[PDB]
Amino acid sequence: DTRPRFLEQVKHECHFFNGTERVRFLDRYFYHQEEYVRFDSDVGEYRAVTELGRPDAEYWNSQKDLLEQKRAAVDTYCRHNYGVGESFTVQRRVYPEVTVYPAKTQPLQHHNLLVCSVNGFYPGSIEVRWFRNGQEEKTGVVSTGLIQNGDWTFQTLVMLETVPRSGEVYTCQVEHPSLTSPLTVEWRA
Amino acid sequence: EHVIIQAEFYLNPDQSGEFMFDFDGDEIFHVDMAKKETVWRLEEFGRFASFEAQGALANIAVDKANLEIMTKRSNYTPITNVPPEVTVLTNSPVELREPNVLICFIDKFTPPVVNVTWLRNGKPVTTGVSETVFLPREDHLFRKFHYLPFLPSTEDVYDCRVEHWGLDEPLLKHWEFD
Amino acid sequence: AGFKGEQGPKGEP
Ligand SMILES: *[C@@H]1O[C@H](CO)[C@@H](O)[C@H](O)[C@H]1NC(C)=O
Ligand SMILES: *[C@@H]1O[C@H](CO)[C@@H](O)[C@H](O)[C@H]1NC(C)=O
Ligand SMILES: *[C@@H]1O[C@H](CO)[C@@H](O)[C@H](O)[C@H]1NC(C)=O
Repeated sequence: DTRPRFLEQVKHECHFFNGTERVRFLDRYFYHQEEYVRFDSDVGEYRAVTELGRPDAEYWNSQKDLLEQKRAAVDTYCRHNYGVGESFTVQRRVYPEVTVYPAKTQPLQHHNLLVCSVNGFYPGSIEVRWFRNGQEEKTGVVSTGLIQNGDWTFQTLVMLETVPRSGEVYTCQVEHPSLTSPLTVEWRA
Repeated sequence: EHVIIQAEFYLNPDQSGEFMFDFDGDEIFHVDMAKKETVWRLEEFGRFASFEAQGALANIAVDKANLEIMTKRSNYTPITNVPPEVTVLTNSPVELREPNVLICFIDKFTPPVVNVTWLRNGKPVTTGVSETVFLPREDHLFRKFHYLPFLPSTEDVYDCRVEHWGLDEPLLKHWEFD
Repeated sequence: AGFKGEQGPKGEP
Protein backbone atom coordinates (compact mmCIF):
# COMPACT_ATOMS: atom_id res chain seq x y z
CA ASP A 1 0.00 0.00 0.00
CA THR A 2 1.45 3.29 -1.29
CA ARG A 3 -1.66 5.49 -0.67
CA PRO A 4 -0.65 8.72 1.15
CA ARG A 5 -1.36 8.88 4.91
CA PHE A 6 -2.70 11.71 7.04
CA LEU A 7 -2.37 11.81 10.83
CA GLU A 8 -3.97 13.94 13.51
CA GLN A 9 -2.72 13.79 17.09
CA VAL A 10 -3.96 15.48 20.26
CA LYS A 11 -2.04 15.38 23.51
CA HIS A 12 -3.65 16.69 26.72
CA GLU A 13 -0.80 17.01 29.13
CA CYS A 14 -0.73 17.60 32.86
CA HIS A 15 2.65 18.57 34.38
CA PHE A 16 2.97 18.21 38.21
CA PHE A 17 5.64 19.91 40.24
CA ASN A 18 5.82 18.84 43.92
CA GLY A 19 2.70 16.70 43.69
CA THR A 20 -0.29 18.92 42.95
CA GLU A 21 1.17 22.13 44.47
CA ARG A 22 2.25 23.41 41.01
CA VAL A 23 0.26 22.14 37.94
CA ARG A 24 0.54 23.12 34.26
CA PHE A 25 -2.01 22.02 31.67
CA LEU A 26 -1.26 21.87 27.94
CA ASP A 27 -3.67 21.00 25.09
CA ARG A 28 -1.56 20.30 22.01
CA TYR A 29 -2.71 19.52 18.45
CA PHE A 30 -0.46 17.97 15.78
CA TYR A 31 -0.75 17.33 12.03
CA HIS A 32 1.66 14.42 11.29
CA GLN A 33 4.49 15.49 13.65
CA GLU A 34 3.91 19.24 13.61
CA GLU A 35 2.27 20.95 16.56
CA TYR A 36 0.11 23.62 15.07
CA VAL A 37 -1.85 25.05 18.02
CA ARG A 38 -1.94 24.66 21.77
CA PHE A 39 -3.64 25.86 24.93
CA ASP A 40 -1.15 26.56 27.74
CA SER A 41 -2.61 27.09 31.22
CA ASP A 42 0.34 29.54 31.84
CA VAL A 43 -1.33 31.74 29.14
CA GLY A 44 -5.06 30.88 29.41
CA GLU A 45 -5.71 31.13 25.65
CA TYR A 46 -4.87 29.07 22.56
CA ARG A 47 -1.85 30.14 20.51
CA ALA A 48 -0.87 29.24 16.98
CA VAL A 49 2.37 27.29 16.99
CA THR A 50 2.57 27.37 13.20
CA GLU A 51 0.64 29.24 10.52
CA LEU A 52 -1.57 26.15 10.01
CA GLY A 53 -3.08 26.73 13.48
CA ARG A 54 -4.05 30.44 13.23
CA PRO A 55 -7.64 29.80 12.20
CA ASP A 56 -8.13 27.46 15.20
CA ALA A 57 -6.53 29.92 17.75
CA GLU A 58 -8.85 32.67 16.62
CA TYR A 59 -11.88 30.52 16.33
CA TRP A 60 -11.40 28.83 19.69
CA ASN A 61 -10.38 32.04 21.51
CA SER A 62 -13.68 33.67 20.40
CA GLN A 63 -15.49 30.99 22.54
CA LYS A 64 -15.50 32.27 26.11
CA ASP A 65 -17.11 29.07 27.53
CA LEU A 66 -14.40 26.92 25.85
CA LEU A 67 -11.60 29.06 27.35
CA GLU A 68 -13.20 28.89 30.73
CA GLN A 69 -13.49 25.11 30.58
CA LYS A 70 -9.78 25.03 29.60
CA ARG A 71 -8.83 27.58 32.28
CA ALA A 72 -10.32 25.17 34.78
CA ALA A 73 -8.58 21.98 33.59
CA VAL A 74 -5.61 22.25 35.99
CA ASP A 75 -8.22 21.54 38.67
CA THR A 76 -11.04 19.53 37.12
CA TYR A 77 -8.78 17.32 34.89
CA CYS A 78 -5.15 17.35 36.05
CA ARG A 79 -5.55 17.53 39.90
CA HIS A 80 -8.41 15.14 39.66
CA ASN A 81 -6.55 12.44 37.68
CA TYR A 82 -3.53 12.88 39.86
CA GLY A 83 -5.71 12.03 42.89
CA VAL A 84 -7.18 9.03 41.11
CA GLY A 85 -3.80 7.51 40.08
CA GLU A 86 -1.28 8.53 42.67
CA SER A 87 -1.33 5.34 44.69
CA PHE A 88 -0.33 3.07 41.87
CA THR A 89 1.73 5.47 39.74
CA VAL A 90 3.43 8.28 41.73
CA GLN A 91 3.82 5.88 44.68
CA ARG A 92 4.68 2.73 42.67
CA ARG A 93 7.92 1.21 43.98
CA VAL A 94 9.47 -2.02 42.68
CA TYR A 95 12.75 -3.29 43.98
CA PRO A 96 15.76 -3.89 41.68
CA GLU A 97 16.83 -7.55 41.26
CA VAL A 98 20.60 -7.51 40.96
CA THR A 99 22.73 -10.19 39.26
CA VAL A 100 26.45 -10.16 38.64
CA TYR A 101 27.93 -12.46 35.95
CA PRO A 102 31.11 -12.58 33.81
CA ALA A 103 31.17 -12.24 30.10
CA LYS A 104 33.68 -11.67 27.23
CA THR A 105 34.21 -8.63 24.98
CA GLN A 106 35.89 -10.31 21.97
CA PRO A 107 34.08 -13.65 21.66
CA LEU A 108 36.33 -16.37 23.12
CA GLN A 109 38.84 -14.28 25.12
CA HIS A 110 39.15 -15.19 28.85
CA HIS A 111 36.34 -13.39 30.86
CA ASN A 112 37.10 -9.64 30.80
CA LEU A 113 33.63 -8.14 31.40
CA LEU A 114 31.80 -8.23 34.71
CA VAL A 115 28.15 -7.52 34.13
CA CYS A 116 25.96 -5.96 36.84
CA SER A 117 22.45 -6.68 35.60
CA VAL A 118 19.68 -4.70 37.35
CA ASN A 119 16.18 -5.84 36.48
CA GLY A 120 12.49 -5.23 37.12
CA PHE A 121 12.77 -1.90 39.00
CA TYR A 122 10.44 1.11 39.18
CA PRO A 123 10.65 4.10 39.00
CA GLY A 124 13.52 4.73 36.56
CA SER A 125 16.09 6.73 38.46
CA ILE A 126 18.97 4.48 39.56
CA GLU A 127 22.66 4.73 40.24
CA VAL A 128 24.84 1.71 39.76
CA ARG A 129 28.53 1.71 40.66
CA TRP A 130 31.44 -0.76 40.53
CA PHE A 131 34.13 -1.40 43.15
CA ARG A 132 37.33 -3.47 43.10
CA ASN A 133 38.52 -4.32 46.66
CA GLY A 134 36.71 -1.38 48.24
CA GLN A 135 37.79 1.23 45.61
CA GLU A 136 35.29 2.65 43.18
CA GLU A 137 36.21 1.66 39.61
CA LYS A 138 35.24 4.64 37.42
CA THR A 139 37.34 3.73 34.39
CA GLY A 140 36.22 0.81 32.24
CA VAL A 141 32.48 1.20 32.82
CA VAL A 142 30.07 0.93 29.93
CA SER A 143 26.30 0.52 30.14
CA THR A 144 23.16 -0.08 28.14
CA GLY A 145 21.74 3.01 29.79
CA LEU A 146 18.23 2.88 31.22
CA ILE A 147 15.85 0.53 29.43
CA GLN A 148 12.08 0.66 29.66
CA ASN A 149 10.46 -2.78 29.37
CA GLY A 150 7.11 -1.33 28.51
CA ASP A 151 5.42 -3.11 31.45
CA TRP A 152 6.08 -0.57 34.20
CA THR A 153 9.50 -1.95 34.89
CA PHE A 154 13.04 -0.91 33.88
CA GLN A 155 16.33 -2.64 33.54
CA THR A 156 19.92 -1.68 32.94
CA LEU A 157 23.22 -3.56 32.49
CA VAL A 158 26.37 -2.01 33.87
CA MET A 159 29.66 -3.51 32.76
CA LEU A 160 33.14 -3.40 34.08
CA GLU A 161 35.87 -4.03 31.45
CA THR A 162 38.48 -5.69 33.66
CA VAL A 163 40.92 -8.62 33.82
CA PRO A 164 39.96 -10.30 37.12
CA ARG A 165 42.76 -11.59 39.32
CA SER A 166 42.13 -14.48 41.76
CA GLY A 167 41.22 -13.31 45.29
CA GLU A 168 40.21 -9.84 44.04
CA VAL A 169 36.67 -9.06 45.08
CA TYR A 170 34.38 -6.95 42.90
CA THR A 171 31.28 -5.16 44.19
CA CYS A 172 28.22 -3.93 42.20
CA GLN A 173 26.44 -1.18 44.18
CA VAL A 174 22.84 -0.09 43.44
CA GLU A 175 21.02 2.92 44.80
CA HIS A 176 17.35 3.40 43.99
CA PRO A 177 14.44 5.34 45.54
CA SER A 178 12.69 2.15 46.57
CA LEU A 179 15.61 1.28 48.96
CA THR A 180 16.52 2.70 52.36
CA SER A 181 20.19 1.62 51.97
CA PRO A 182 22.42 0.80 48.95
CA LEU A 183 22.10 -2.71 47.64
CA THR A 184 25.49 -4.41 47.21
CA VAL A 185 26.38 -7.62 45.34
CA GLU A 186 29.86 -9.20 45.36
CA TRP A 187 31.80 -11.37 43.00
CA ARG A 188 35.21 -13.13 43.34
CA ALA A 189 36.98 -15.21 40.61
CA GLU B 1 7.55 15.88 39.45
CA HIS B 2 5.51 13.95 36.89
CA VAL B 3 3.51 14.00 33.59
CA ILE B 4 0.21 12.50 32.67
CA ILE B 5 -0.68 12.60 29.02
CA GLN B 6 -3.92 11.69 27.32
CA ALA B 7 -2.70 10.92 23.84
CA GLU B 8 -5.01 10.42 20.90
CA PHE B 9 -4.55 9.95 17.20
CA TYR B 10 -6.59 9.35 14.05
CA LEU B 11 -5.03 8.14 10.79
CA ASN B 12 -6.43 8.28 7.16
CA PRO B 13 -7.07 6.37 4.99
CA ASP B 14 -6.82 3.57 7.47
CA GLN B 15 -9.51 4.98 9.77
CA SER B 16 -7.43 3.94 12.75
CA GLY B 17 -7.90 5.75 16.04
CA GLU B 18 -6.21 5.36 19.41
CA PHE B 19 -6.84 6.73 22.88
CA MET B 20 -4.45 6.16 25.79
CA PHE B 21 -3.08 7.67 29.06
CA ASP B 22 0.63 7.71 29.68
CA PHE B 23 2.29 8.38 33.09
CA ASP B 24 5.99 9.32 32.79
CA GLY B 25 6.32 7.26 29.58
CA ASP B 26 4.32 4.23 30.85
CA GLU B 27 0.87 3.33 29.56
CA ILE B 28 -1.88 3.39 32.22
CA PHE B 29 -4.60 2.21 29.82
CA HIS B 30 -5.98 2.48 26.36
CA VAL B 31 -9.45 2.09 24.92
CA ASP B 32 -10.12 -0.83 22.57
CA MET B 33 -12.17 1.00 19.99
CA ALA B 34 -13.96 -2.01 18.41
CA LYS B 35 -14.93 -3.50 21.76
CA LYS B 36 -15.65 -0.06 23.26
CA GLU B 37 -13.61 -1.22 26.31
CA THR B 38 -11.05 0.26 28.72
CA VAL B 39 -7.97 -1.99 28.72
CA TRP B 40 -5.62 -1.61 31.72
CA ARG B 41 -1.90 -2.01 31.08
CA LEU B 42 -1.53 -3.96 34.31
CA GLU B 43 -4.45 -5.98 35.78
CA GLU B 44 -4.01 -4.40 39.19
CA PHE B 45 -4.90 -0.98 37.85
CA GLY B 46 -8.53 -1.98 37.13
CA ARG B 47 -9.07 -2.56 40.87
CA PHE B 48 -7.83 0.93 41.78
CA ALA B 49 -9.67 2.93 39.07
CA SER B 50 -12.09 3.07 36.22
CA PHE B 51 -12.54 4.96 33.01
CA GLU B 52 -15.65 5.30 30.89
CA ALA B 53 -14.67 4.11 27.35
CA GLN B 54 -17.45 6.03 25.60
CA GLY B 55 -15.70 9.40 26.14
CA ALA B 56 -12.78 8.12 24.07
CA LEU B 57 -15.02 7.28 21.13
CA ALA B 58 -16.45 10.80 21.22
CA ASN B 59 -12.92 12.38 21.18
CA ILE B 60 -11.84 10.19 18.25
CA ALA B 61 -14.85 11.39 16.29
CA VAL B 62 -13.68 14.98 16.85
CA ASP B 63 -10.10 13.97 15.90
CA LYS B 64 -11.44 12.46 12.65
CA ALA B 65 -13.34 15.66 11.92
CA ASN B 66 -10.23 17.78 12.70
CA LEU B 67 -8.08 15.61 10.47
CA GLU B 68 -10.38 16.29 7.55
CA ILE B 69 -10.11 19.98 8.24
CA MET B 70 -6.32 20.00 8.63
CA THR B 71 -5.85 17.72 5.60
CA LYS B 72 -7.53 20.42 3.39
CA ARG B 73 -5.89 23.34 5.22
CA SER B 74 -2.56 21.66 4.33
CA ASN B 75 -3.39 21.28 0.58
CA TYR B 76 -3.41 17.48 1.16
CA THR B 77 0.22 17.33 2.31
CA PRO B 78 0.69 13.72 3.44
CA ILE B 79 2.97 12.40 6.14
CA THR B 80 6.64 11.52 5.46
CA ASN B 81 7.34 7.87 6.52
CA VAL B 82 10.00 7.55 9.26
CA PRO B 83 11.18 3.95 9.58
CA PRO B 84 11.69 2.44 13.07
CA GLU B 85 14.75 1.43 14.99
CA VAL B 86 14.39 -2.02 16.37
CA THR B 87 16.05 -3.76 19.33
CA VAL B 88 15.62 -7.27 20.71
CA LEU B 89 16.44 -8.08 24.35
CA THR B 90 15.33 -10.31 27.19
CA ASN B 91 13.62 -9.07 30.31
CA SER B 92 16.03 -10.95 32.59
CA PRO B 93 19.50 -12.53 32.31
CA VAL B 94 19.22 -15.72 30.41
CA GLU B 95 19.58 -19.19 31.90
CA LEU B 96 19.20 -22.46 30.00
CA ARG B 97 15.81 -23.93 30.78
CA GLU B 98 14.70 -20.82 32.86
CA PRO B 99 11.57 -19.33 31.35
CA ASN B 100 12.16 -15.74 30.14
CA VAL B 101 10.66 -13.14 27.72
CA LEU B 102 12.07 -11.77 24.60
CA ILE B 103 11.18 -8.13 24.00
CA CYS B 104 11.10 -6.47 20.56
CA PHE B 105 11.19 -2.68 20.98
CA ILE B 106 10.18 -0.71 17.87
CA ASP B 107 10.82 2.99 18.15
CA LYS B 108 11.00 6.37 16.49
CA PHE B 109 8.59 5.66 13.70
CA THR B 110 5.63 7.19 11.96
CA PRO B 111 2.90 6.68 10.81
CA PRO B 112 1.63 4.32 13.55
CA VAL B 113 1.21 1.24 11.32
CA VAL B 114 3.53 -1.74 11.55
CA ASN B 115 3.58 -5.54 10.90
CA VAL B 116 5.64 -7.46 13.44
CA THR B 117 6.36 -11.15 13.43
CA TRP B 118 8.35 -13.24 15.83
CA LEU B 119 10.36 -16.01 14.12
CA ARG B 120 11.81 -19.11 15.72
CA ASN B 121 14.36 -20.98 13.54
CA GLY B 122 12.86 -18.95 10.72
CA LYS B 123 9.21 -19.90 11.27
CA PRO B 124 6.54 -17.48 12.54
CA VAL B 125 5.40 -18.03 16.09
CA THR B 126 2.20 -16.85 17.72
CA THR B 127 1.83 -18.84 20.94
CA GLY B 128 1.99 -16.67 23.97
CA VAL B 129 2.88 -13.49 22.05
CA SER B 130 1.64 -10.12 23.26
CA GLU B 131 2.00 -6.47 22.27
CA THR B 132 1.34 -2.89 23.26
CA VAL B 133 -0.59 -0.32 21.35
CA PHE B 134 1.37 2.60 19.77
CA LEU B 135 2.96 4.71 22.48
CA PRO B 136 3.64 8.40 22.03
CA ARG B 137 7.12 9.92 22.09
CA GLU B 138 7.96 13.50 22.94
CA ASP B 139 9.09 14.09 19.39
CA HIS B 140 5.59 12.94 18.22
CA LEU B 141 6.79 9.78 16.58
CA PHE B 142 5.72 6.45 18.14
CA ARG B 143 7.12 3.48 20.08
CA LYS B 144 5.84 -0.10 20.49
CA PHE B 145 6.68 -3.33 22.32
CA HIS B 146 6.15 -6.96 21.33
CA TYR B 147 6.73 -9.82 23.68
CA LEU B 148 7.55 -13.51 23.34
CA PRO B 149 7.79 -15.78 26.45
CA PHE B 150 10.28 -18.50 25.84
CA LEU B 151 12.44 -21.26 27.26
CA PRO B 152 16.03 -20.71 26.37
CA SER B 153 17.97 -23.42 24.58
CA THR B 154 21.16 -23.60 22.50
CA GLU B 155 18.82 -25.31 19.92
CA ASP B 156 16.79 -22.17 19.00
CA VAL B 157 17.42 -18.80 17.37
CA TYR B 158 14.93 -15.93 17.26
CA ASP B 159 14.28 -12.82 15.12
CA CYS B 160 11.88 -10.03 15.44
CA ARG B 161 10.71 -9.00 11.96
CA VAL B 162 9.26 -5.55 11.45
CA GLU B 163 7.69 -4.13 8.31
CA HIS B 164 6.85 -0.55 7.88
CA TRP B 165 6.23 1.67 4.87
CA GLY B 166 9.43 3.65 5.42
CA LEU B 167 11.63 0.52 5.21
CA ASP B 168 12.98 -0.75 1.85
CA GLU B 169 12.70 -4.34 3.12
CA PRO B 170 11.64 -6.02 6.37
CA LEU B 171 13.98 -5.34 9.27
CA LEU B 172 14.93 -8.53 11.16
CA LYS B 173 16.60 -8.30 14.48
CA HIS B 174 18.30 -11.43 15.73
CA TRP B 175 18.70 -13.10 19.08
CA GLU B 176 20.40 -16.23 20.26
CA PHE B 177 21.91 -17.73 23.35
CA ASP B 178 25.63 -16.78 24.00
CA ALA C 1 -11.87 6.00 41.46
CA GLY C 2 -12.77 7.46 37.97
CA PHE C 3 -10.25 9.08 35.55
CA LYS C 4 -11.60 11.94 33.49
CA GLY C 5 -11.05 12.37 29.76
CA GLU C 6 -10.46 15.87 28.56
CA GLN C 7 -12.52 16.80 25.51
CA GLY C 8 -11.43 18.98 22.67
CA PRO C 9 -13.17 21.29 20.26
CA LYS C 10 -13.83 20.99 16.61
CA GLY C 11 -11.82 23.15 14.30
CA GLU C 12 -12.83 26.06 12.13
CA PRO C 13 -14.93 24.17 9.47
C1 LIG D 1 5.77 21.33 48.46
O1 LIG D 1 4.52 21.50 49.12
C2 LIG D 1 4.62 21.27 50.52
C3 LIG D 1 3.23 21.31 51.14
O2 LIG D 1 2.35 20.44 50.42
C4 LIG D 1 5.53 22.31 51.15
O3 LIG D 1 5.69 22.03 52.54
C5 LIG D 1 6.90 22.32 50.47
O4 LIG D 1 7.65 23.45 50.92
C6 LIG D 1 6.76 22.37 48.95
N1 LIG D 1 8.05 22.17 48.33
C7 LIG D 1 8.79 23.19 47.90
C8 LIG D 1 8.04 24.26 47.15
O5 LIG D 1 9.99 23.26 48.11
C1 LIG E 1 -2.31 26.10 0.28
O1 LIG E 1 -2.63 26.86 -0.90
C2 LIG E 1 -3.10 28.22 -0.72
C3 LIG E 1 -3.45 28.80 -2.08
O2 LIG E 1 -4.61 28.11 -2.59
C4 LIG E 1 -2.07 29.07 0.01
O3 LIG E 1 -2.54 30.41 0.36
C5 LIG E 1 -1.66 28.32 1.27
O4 LIG E 1 -0.56 29.01 1.86
C6 LIG E 1 -1.22 26.87 1.01
N1 LIG E 1 -0.98 26.28 2.30
C7 LIG E 1 -0.07 25.37 2.64
C8 LIG E 1 0.88 24.71 1.67
O5 LIG E 1 -0.09 25.05 3.81
C1 LIG F 1 0.93 -5.32 6.62
O1 LIG F 1 0.45 -6.33 5.73
C2 LIG F 1 -0.60 -5.96 4.76
C3 LIG F 1 -1.06 -7.18 3.97
O2 LIG F 1 -1.36 -8.23 4.91
C4 LIG F 1 -0.17 -4.87 3.75
O3 LIG F 1 -1.14 -4.62 2.64
C5 LIG F 1 0.21 -3.71 4.69
O4 LIG F 1 0.65 -2.58 3.92
C6 LIG F 1 1.32 -4.15 5.69
N1 LIG F 1 1.75 -3.02 6.49
C7 LIG F 1 3.01 -2.55 6.60
C8 LIG F 1 4.14 -3.20 5.86
O5 LIG F 1 3.21 -1.59 7.32
